[PDB]
Amino acid sequence: RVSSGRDLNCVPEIADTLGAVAKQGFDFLCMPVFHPRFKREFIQEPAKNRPGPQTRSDLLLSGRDWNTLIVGKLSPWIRPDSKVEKIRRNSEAAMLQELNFGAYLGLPAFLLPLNQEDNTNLARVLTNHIHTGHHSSMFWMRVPLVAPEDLRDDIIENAPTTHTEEYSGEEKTWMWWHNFRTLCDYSKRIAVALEIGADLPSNHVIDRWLGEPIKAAILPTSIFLTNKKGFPVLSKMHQRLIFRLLKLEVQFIITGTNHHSEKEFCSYLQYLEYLSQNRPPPNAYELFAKGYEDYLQSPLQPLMDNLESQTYEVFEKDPIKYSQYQQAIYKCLLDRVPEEEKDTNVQVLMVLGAGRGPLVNASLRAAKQADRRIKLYAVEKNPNAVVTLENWQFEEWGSQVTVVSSDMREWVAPEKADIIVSELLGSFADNELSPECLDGAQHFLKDDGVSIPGEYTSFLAPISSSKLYNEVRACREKDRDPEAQFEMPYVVRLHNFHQLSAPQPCFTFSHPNRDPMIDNNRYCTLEFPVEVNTVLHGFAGYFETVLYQDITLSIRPETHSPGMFSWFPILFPIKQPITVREGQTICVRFWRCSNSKKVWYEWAVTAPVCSAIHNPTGRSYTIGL
Amino acid sequence: LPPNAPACMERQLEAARYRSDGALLLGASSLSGRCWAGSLWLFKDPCAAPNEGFCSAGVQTEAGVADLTWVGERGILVASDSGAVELWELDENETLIVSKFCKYEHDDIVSTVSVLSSGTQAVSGSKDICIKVWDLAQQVVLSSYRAHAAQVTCVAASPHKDSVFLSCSEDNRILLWDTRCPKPASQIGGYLPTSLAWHPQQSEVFVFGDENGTVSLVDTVLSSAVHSQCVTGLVFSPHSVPFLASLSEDCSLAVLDSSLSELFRSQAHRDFVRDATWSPLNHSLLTTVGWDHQVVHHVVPT
Ligand SMILES: Cn1ncc(-c2cc([C@H]3CCCO3)c3c(=O)[nH]nc(CN)c3c2)c1-c1sc2ccccc2c1C#N
Ligand SMILES: CSC[C@H]1O[C@@H](n2cnc3c(N)ncnc32)[C@H](O)[C@@H]1O
Repeated sequence: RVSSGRDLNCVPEIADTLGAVAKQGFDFLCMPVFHPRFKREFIQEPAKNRPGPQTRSDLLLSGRDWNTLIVGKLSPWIRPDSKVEKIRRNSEAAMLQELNFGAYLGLPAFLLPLNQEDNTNLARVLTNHIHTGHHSSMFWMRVPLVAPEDLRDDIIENAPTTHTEEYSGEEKTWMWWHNFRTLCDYSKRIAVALEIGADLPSNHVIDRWLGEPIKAAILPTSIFLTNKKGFPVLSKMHQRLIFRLLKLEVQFIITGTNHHSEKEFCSYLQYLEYLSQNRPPPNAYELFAKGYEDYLQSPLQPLMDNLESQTYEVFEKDPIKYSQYQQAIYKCLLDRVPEEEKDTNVQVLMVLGAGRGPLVNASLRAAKQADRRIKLYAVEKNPNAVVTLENWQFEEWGSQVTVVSSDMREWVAPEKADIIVSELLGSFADNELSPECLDGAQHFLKDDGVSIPGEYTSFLAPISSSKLYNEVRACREKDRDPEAQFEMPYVVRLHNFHQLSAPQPCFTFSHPNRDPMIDNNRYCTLEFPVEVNTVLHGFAGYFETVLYQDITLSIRPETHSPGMFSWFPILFPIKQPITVREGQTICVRFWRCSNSKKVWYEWAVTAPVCSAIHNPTGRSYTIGL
Repeated sequence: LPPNAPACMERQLEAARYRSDGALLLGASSLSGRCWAGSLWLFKDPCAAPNEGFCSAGVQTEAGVADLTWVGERGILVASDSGAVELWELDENETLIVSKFCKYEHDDIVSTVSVLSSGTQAVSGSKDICIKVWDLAQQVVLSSYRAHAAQVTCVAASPHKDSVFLSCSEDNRILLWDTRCPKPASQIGGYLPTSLAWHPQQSEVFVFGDENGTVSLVDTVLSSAVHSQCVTGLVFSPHSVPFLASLSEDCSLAVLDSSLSELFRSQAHRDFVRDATWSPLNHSLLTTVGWDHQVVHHVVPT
């Protein structure tokens, strides 16, 4: 199931054309709203007084058809950046006319070309149109992967084509788009329609378009190969790009006439549907996270807040996570109780933050497969979840489990524990104050006691994603700092983004913390070697943790626990994007700050440029103690 | 009202070309309204044009007519909006206009077309940036060149060198072609070129107009500001010492001499002037058509 469209520059009759397009199997159509050759004068007589109609009648389609089937194309003669002044004036008026007519029709999207470097006036006219009534209509900027000048045949005798690698020159089309969308102040209505040439550029050019708002991919018929049967196919290099684009769920647009006239025209389309069915199906996790892709979420604060019922239900829907807990408890019980003492040695386990008791059941499963005796305490400060624990404790567990409705930092334990087990970790390891909670609970852990997890570590990596920067930018709220949305982290299933360097460790905590001078404040400096040209929009966060010995949990991509749904990455945005050239080092600083009431993070970029310090004094974001 | 001829002709007239005996070929297309198509017409009486009831033949096409040109005495070669290059041929009675072949080879609007010296090959330009050399007999593309980086605005075959032709594009390149060389294109040293015209009596001499209204005289430089808008076309008169007809989007026609000086000026058209053709019978009569549905017969003073 691919959402494909057909691009046309010649429509004799809309009713006849649109029917033949849909019968071939397309979902929409790109066509001009005025005749492509119908040049129009707006200033000089006698041409300005040309009698109408100026284009087709809107009655030729239903309102629903204009809303869902037609994509408008700007007329190719409209050049608002021409060096001729008379041509600029006419183009400005014609662009406003064609755009306003598209808005009159309620078209879902409108196509504008980026085929040269200077589109400044084109940007101004479009920006003016956008600030004329609030609408949802999209603008697809048609931009080629490779500029036409850089793919022309080397047939001009006295002007040979460049045969030496121009690393930045081969990225020129991305600079066209970047300068255009920056002039337009990152308008959420302006997206990219990337056009795929017959010869693909280097990999660093395709990676340039990572994290960019690509809504459509334009595939000319002239890039398709012909197999033995005579049907259009693609090269293995082009197939590799299509697979990358299907992960972005872009819409594919077929342009150009039918060169394989021996076959019908839906043959190009059937090959896309063919490539679509052949790909690795959802691998449980991708099946679960699908829908949350690039969706910003406020990071849970299970200490300050009481989590709802269906939140716990989601926590309990990850068996791989808890079987890792069960194994960690299993290995720990064997190392503490020798075989000759399996009947006399009762180990005191304390779940610290039990929720609705998945760790409690994981503990009961561990002691059984290990054949050891355990005495369980289930500590949970959320009184609503304590209701679930106590119905569980009366109906099944029995006297073996003791529920304690209390904060682990204030609870006066009747005895000391051999093992404490906790699941207080967030996407950034310690962003839920697992260090502070386990510190207060430390006093009732035995001198040789074991904490599970034993230690955890947070990771950071600079990322590029103009899409995510826009979504953060769209999180302005009425009665707070207009920039506070950039000074707070977000839990998000990162998707359309570009990782600019390998993740590096940030903060580490160990439990039990035998140190006499406990201090959970941190200050860390990181230097990320960037080997590409890009724009820095923020830093992705992950974490690793050691449950016990070799049993671990990880959402860090290179060591991700295979098959685990739990914990999306965290996103630390920055107020202003930062240009980064190839070979430059991104230097970021992070602080974990705290007082008696709150813990928070502050961060700043120091290289290649300096950013402002973000979230100073927790003014925009604090984690409640 | 000949058979298989549409009763109504499209508003926008795009081309007008005389042949040997004096019949006038008309190419029109509808650029607005419900249907966006085109038609072809033949007027053995030039003064009866553009009245559809008194023509010699006519036919409707699937799409518009961006450019056309004669192929001999009974052949009509058409550059279509549909991306195809069509060839139509009159019957022996010259009462019907039948399609000979229709090949969809360009990926965008075919904007310009021109027949080469041998009369058996033709070169076409399109907004898909391509230029194609055609075999009119085998109905196939001989060569396909992508030398420009923008829309191909105009292609003009050399009058007597069967392998030479000119092309200009919005990439601000004027290319001289010679399919005998390994690299067939060669760049000739502003404002975007929009119209080309070889000199009929001098081999290495041609003229080109730009989108700013300047006509220039170039050798393998003299120029004058003729129009106030884009120069759409340039046609030389059939005289021994020829004149230069220049039509533009300023709705005016100008006639120039050897040194690009203005001898005549017509503003009879109210919309864009799209083509001009010199009568082979009366060398002083000049016929111009435009998007105002006017077919004007000028008497140029010589
Ligand atoms: C916004 N936020 N902040 C923190 C957590 C979170 C998430 C998870 C898991 C559940 C499934 C995907 O992670 C866990 C968890 O498993 N254990 N513990 C904690 C807190 N210490 C925990 C905390 C979340 C949540 S809400 C939720 C609901 C539907 C889909 C995904 C997420 C998701 C994520 N990621
Ligand atoms: C598994 S999500 C973390 C769980 O631990 C609980 N929790 C967090 N902090 C504390 C604390 N200080 N004392 C007791 N339970 C806690 C939360 O209420 C939630 O059920």
